[PDB]
Amino acid sequence: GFHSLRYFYTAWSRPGSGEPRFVAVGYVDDTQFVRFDSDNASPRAEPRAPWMDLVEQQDPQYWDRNTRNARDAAQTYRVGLDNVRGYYNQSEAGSHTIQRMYGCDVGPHGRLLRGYDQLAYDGADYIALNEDLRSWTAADLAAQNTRRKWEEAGYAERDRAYLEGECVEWLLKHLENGRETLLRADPPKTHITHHPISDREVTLRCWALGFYPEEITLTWQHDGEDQTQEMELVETRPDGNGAFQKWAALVVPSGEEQRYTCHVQHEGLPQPLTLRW
Amino acid sequence: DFQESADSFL
Amino acid sequence: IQRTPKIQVYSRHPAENGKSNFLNCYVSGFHPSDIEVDLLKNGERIEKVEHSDLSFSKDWSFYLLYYTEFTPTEKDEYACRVNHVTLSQPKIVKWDRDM
Repeated sequence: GFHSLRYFYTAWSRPGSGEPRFVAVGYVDDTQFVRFDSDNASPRAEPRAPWMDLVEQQDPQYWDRNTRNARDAAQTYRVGLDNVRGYYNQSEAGSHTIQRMYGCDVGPHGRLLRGYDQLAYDGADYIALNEDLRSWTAADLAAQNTRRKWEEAGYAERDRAYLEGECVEWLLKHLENGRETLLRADPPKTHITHHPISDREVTLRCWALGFYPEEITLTWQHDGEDQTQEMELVETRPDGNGAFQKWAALVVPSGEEQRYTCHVQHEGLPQPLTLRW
Repeated sequence: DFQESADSFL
Repeated sequence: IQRTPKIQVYSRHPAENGKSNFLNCYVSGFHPSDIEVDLLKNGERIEKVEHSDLSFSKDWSFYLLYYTEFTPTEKDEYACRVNHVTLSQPKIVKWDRDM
């Protein structure tokens, strides 16, 4: 069905403690497949998914080309940090960060649904390619400097040729080569656990484990009445093996456990689950 | 692929 | 525009005493990216700790998974210590096999 190829750049200065650093990662959907770290001796792009490490027979030039591209990108944003700090006339003794996220969403027909390219400076919106893939939105006065530079270099056109072309074609290649990983819909392993607080109260904790993709809905319900304001819902977290975990817990009175149900929705499930202690 | 840049673009 | 990190400590698998597991410390929602994370066994830094590659969320805030192999027991305490510019003192979060 639908899917996304997304690249994440982080560049930041380290005044006194060394040269700026540049770290880039790429994801297909919720799976990371590539990294690049400028702090290596001779930095190269590196595979981080099983289908990369073992199916570059398709394109024996992949790593040469991507190492070259990430190296050039690293140099660009190192320069960019100085340009941007000067737009704000910030002191050179403070550390500053540029981030970029760009990529493409494809639909089930294998055509572009939307392309995007967004930048942040020090954690706030700085400049973004508009949805026409033709103009830029600059978030403040300094970012208009970058926009004018980018308008003059005709850079929206290059951005967009990449997003409608290479991005789409590579997303589709990764999905085929990584089909075992990316087109799985592993449903969660679910169970409830039970932790007495006192003689009068107990915590019920509904667990979802090992699932992919990351999207999931966990709710507790009290005999029809939903408990979204009563429960503690933890942020979804990576398991470390390519999948995810989540739980929702609820304090209930002792003796009442049987009246509460946990409801789990995930696209790997044939039907939603209902758990009861 | 990573996108390729053009010298310095910022 | 800085953000303090969220911290979850947990194992990859439900903690079966005497079986090899992974201890995870997941730090998220922080900005800027420099952060110090240490896993602790019985109060002292575990040496061979690895971490995921720096990434970030829609709101630009960063996340990292730090992890190490471990075999939990009935007495071995584990924990995660986190320092960050937004934190005047480090945060320590104990590992709990029911969380």
